[PDB]
Amino acid sequence: YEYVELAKASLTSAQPQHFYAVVIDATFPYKTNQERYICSLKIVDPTLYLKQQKGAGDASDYATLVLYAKRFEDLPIIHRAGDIIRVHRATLRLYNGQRQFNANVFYSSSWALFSTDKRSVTQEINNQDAVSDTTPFSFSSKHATIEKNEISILQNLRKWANQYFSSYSVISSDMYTALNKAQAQKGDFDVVAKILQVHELDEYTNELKLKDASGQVFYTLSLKLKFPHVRTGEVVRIRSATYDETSTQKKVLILSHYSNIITFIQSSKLAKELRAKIQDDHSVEVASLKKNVSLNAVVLTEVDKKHAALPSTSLQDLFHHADSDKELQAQDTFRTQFYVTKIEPSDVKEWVKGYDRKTKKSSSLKGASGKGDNIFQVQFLVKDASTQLNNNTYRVLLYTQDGLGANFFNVKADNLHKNADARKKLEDSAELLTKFNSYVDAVVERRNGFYLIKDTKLI
Amino acid sequence: QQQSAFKQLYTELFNNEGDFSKVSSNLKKPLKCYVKESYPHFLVTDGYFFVAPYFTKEAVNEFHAKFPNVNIVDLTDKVIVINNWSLELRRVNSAEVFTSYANLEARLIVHSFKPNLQERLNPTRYPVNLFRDDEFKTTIQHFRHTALQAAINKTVKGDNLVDISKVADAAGKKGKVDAGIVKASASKGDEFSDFSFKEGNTATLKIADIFVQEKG
DNA sequence: GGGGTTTTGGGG
DNA sequence: GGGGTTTTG
DNA sequence: GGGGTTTTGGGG
Ligand SMILES: [Cl-]
Ligand code: NA
Ligand code: NA
Ligand code: NA
Ligand code: NA
Repeated sequence: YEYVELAKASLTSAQPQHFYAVVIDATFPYKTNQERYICSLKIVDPTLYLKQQKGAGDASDYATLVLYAKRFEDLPIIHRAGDIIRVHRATLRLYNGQRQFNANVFYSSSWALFSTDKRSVTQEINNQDAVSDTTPFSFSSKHATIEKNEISILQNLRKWANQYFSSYSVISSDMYTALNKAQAQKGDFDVVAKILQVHELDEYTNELKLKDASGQVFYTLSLKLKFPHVRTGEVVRIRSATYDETSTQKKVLILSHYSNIITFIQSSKLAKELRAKIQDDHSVEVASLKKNVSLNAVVLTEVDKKHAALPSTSLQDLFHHADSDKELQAQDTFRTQFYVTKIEPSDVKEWVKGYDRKTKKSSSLKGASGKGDNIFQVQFLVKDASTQLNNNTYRVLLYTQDGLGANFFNVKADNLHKNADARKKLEDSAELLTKFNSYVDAVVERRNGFYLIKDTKLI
Repeated sequence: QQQSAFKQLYTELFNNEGDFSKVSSNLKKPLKCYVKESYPHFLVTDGYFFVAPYFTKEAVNEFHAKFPNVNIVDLTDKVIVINNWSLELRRVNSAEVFTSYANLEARLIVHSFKPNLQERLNPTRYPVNLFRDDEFKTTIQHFRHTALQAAINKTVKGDNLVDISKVADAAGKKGKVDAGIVKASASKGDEFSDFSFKEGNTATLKIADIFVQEKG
């Protein structure tokens, strides 16, 4: 197999050619008819990657690859930009001024993907190591063979890919529209924003809270199965989105079956800058708190920084499998998300009880200080996406006698029968927690069959 | 101002405990909608979303009478005008009914519809399943949240709080997490169902029967 | 045998 | 090919 | 022509 560079590939020969390239953009493999699936992607390499810079404005130059197949599974799913692809038996032709490579995988063409970073997106999500630095993490057909001579090509191209992604934007300004201008577009457009929040709307859907360089905040529905690599704080490029005129309560982006959400390789200068530039926004939340009903989800809490890396666990697992699943049994501290349906006791004034550390008993302070140290003994009745349909509500405790969750309410425990200031704040907090679309992201510790909230504060 | 006639209607219905009599009167006017599909699923759009209309046996007979030269299963890409229609809520299995969400569905009951044969409609966006729209889904969730909360506040009483001694000094104490589960209501099965709205009931025709009625 | 493809009947 | 399916998340 | 396959020389 002879590999030619993008800019040098023949336009006349019309013969099948092969090549190694970097993928900077790609649509999700989509069905076109009763028998055809397509996937379009933009590719670049050392010979083709930037337009005549002078009046070009540092605009990225590229070639396009269009893979055809009879089955979805025969096409590549690109979750991240910057990775490499190797194609065999592709035909190059000019399509409206630009070099277009076509490959019928359903016939004799094949592709293979190589991770530019240590691990492929999938391997990162699954915390797996790569077989080797010459193993395709995805490829067409049943087999793929890498010849000794290829090793150099792949290694060099990886080195190039990083220099390129760290030196340029790769996804130039002309390759996407500013969210604050999205309503002016005729049809679909591309986006490049930061994922400020990933809300689990339901069993199979995620709702991303995106914010780009323009500052505008938009929401969009991202299926869990399709895009499992979405992570709050990361910067992604959305390929093909449309402005939803029907959404009145909040700015929404509609995605199509061919739309794609792509992240960037660790070296991406663009991603790096955006991760630092774009800063979390809570305007929508704050504003929504003035409305009796908010069609926007508001995460009321935040866990201690030392847990921001801890994976979440659904209530379903937390209360229905924690005693049967090998993994869940080995842990005592978990992170989860839910919405409070009811708070106990009903009387907010009883949230703080007197505690006798010797008799291990609490008591009402309606009779005053004669009950010992003051502590919070609140019992939350929660529910989440994983248990949305069942006839259950699950108890999550906030018993601060040992210090766990002591600063949850940002209100030091105190006789709520006397301290009006403390009582009012908690009462208000109670209305928020039980208000529709209010969710809690907290870290809990299992103890004698119960879960206690810890390292979690209201914001 | 909602530009999607379907989104507004269906939303108000949900926001009004499925009571079609409480929905704005200025919204019960004839519905001129483009037919996206006619078989195996009959789906119409309002220029933004698509919904599945449910035709009463009366509706089809009437149609077939006033329009003998017209097959309903062949109305794709054609436009129709629903003059007499109603809306009602129904409990369904969303895992099977794609035109629903969270085991709930708002149905468009069609009584009388005229096929404006050969009327080209204005170019619109790509119609999406109303029951897959963010806001609407959120509206439906609000509906269930309200119903669930009311149910739990009526079912859970007595401040049965876990005795603090259980979580304090739990060195030699082991327990089963399922000890934290609580019944949200008096529901018979395992799926929450304590809703107040009275599930609408109306005989409707399967899209397959109308196919046989026009081509055995 | 049968696709895609063009070899348009015939290799290994 | 900057796109439009579905044993319809 | 050349895959994967088995048809192992020959269809459309
Ligand atoms: Cl335990
Ligand atoms: Na042949
Ligand atoms: Na042939
Ligand atoms: Na053969
Ligand atoms: Na052959």
